[PDB]
Amino acid sequence: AIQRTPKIQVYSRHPAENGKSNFLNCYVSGFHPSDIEVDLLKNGERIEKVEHSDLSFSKDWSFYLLYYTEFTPTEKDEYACRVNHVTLSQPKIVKWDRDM
Amino acid sequence: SGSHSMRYFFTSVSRPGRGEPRFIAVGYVDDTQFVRFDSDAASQRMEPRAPWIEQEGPEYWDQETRNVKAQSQTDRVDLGTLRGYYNQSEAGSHTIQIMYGCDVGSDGRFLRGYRQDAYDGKDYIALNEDLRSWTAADMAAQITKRKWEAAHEAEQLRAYLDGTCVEWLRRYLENGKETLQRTDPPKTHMTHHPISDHEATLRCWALGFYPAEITLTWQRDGEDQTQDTELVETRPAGDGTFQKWAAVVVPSGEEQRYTCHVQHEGLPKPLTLRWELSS
Amino acid sequence: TTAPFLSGK
Repeated sequence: AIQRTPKIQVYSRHPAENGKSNFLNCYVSGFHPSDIEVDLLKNGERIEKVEHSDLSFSKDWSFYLLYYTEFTPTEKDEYACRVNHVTLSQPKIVKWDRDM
Repeated sequence: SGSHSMRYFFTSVSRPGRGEPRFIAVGYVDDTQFVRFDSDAASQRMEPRAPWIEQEGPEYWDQETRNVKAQSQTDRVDLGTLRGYYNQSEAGSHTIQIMYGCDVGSDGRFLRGYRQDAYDGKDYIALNEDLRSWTAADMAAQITKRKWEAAHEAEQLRAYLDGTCVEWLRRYLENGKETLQRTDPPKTHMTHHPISDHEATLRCWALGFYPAEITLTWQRDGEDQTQDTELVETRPAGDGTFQKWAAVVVPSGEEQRYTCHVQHEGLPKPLTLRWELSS
Repeated sequence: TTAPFLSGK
């Protein structure tokens, strides 16, 4: 009946420092219905061994999920989040930007 | 400010002609997950998600599994009933969401109890603050409100929301007092990102804070910027802490006009951050 | 702990 588009955020648990291990986060929120596909990507390619939080929701009833995985930043490597939802024309990719 | 909460969240999603609905239940003390049930997980048991609940005995896991499995079977019926009320077909996927809990003060006294139900992302029925009456969101939901009034469901539920729920919250807080009494105030800072030769994004950061509630505002010369502020939704770090930021686009050379004000329970004084150029 | 079931809607 009502459909709400994901708000996608991509970021590291701790501030990024090249060579030091960290966690890569993709937080999707504000979405309905709950069916959603989320992939973390390294240099365009899916990462397997990616975990997520248990489905919960906000006071407005919209869902949120956290996908994360362990990683080490490097200048060369490029990280993204790829989300598909019924509200999106095509899968949305959001790029990991170091200030985050 | 030293107050606490215990909440359970349930989501049931019908799968048209593909077996039973996806059911996911999570319980939280404040902003910390401590139990989980997922109809697709291996165990088919309520499972712990916080070390301080791991301590509970096999009868506690037996009773929480039976009650949560039951809740899902009653959500499964309700999806069929609510499909009838809203005159919908058997072909589409539909969602029921439920949330309930209680709050206590720093001295362990009941403050509040709540139960709120939703159908396809919209309000369906909720329990009133008095815990003895219901508010239906539309004329379909008024039918549920008549059943529950008949069976006096409010009065059984009141006994839990203002009795049992409060005693178990008080125990979890005692059993988990290492984890749960820690308030972490935000580590705040500011970044600066030129858009062009004449403008730049100021971004005000709040990091490693708990619990999740926080306010971030942008003032220009002590006047609010509610229309040009970009705010993101507060987000989990994944280590039990929370993050947020807010941004304003400002003309180059005017950075020092703008202030970012940070409010969190942990902070003694609300923080005021200013971008100060060279001296 | 979880709350006792409500009857059907």
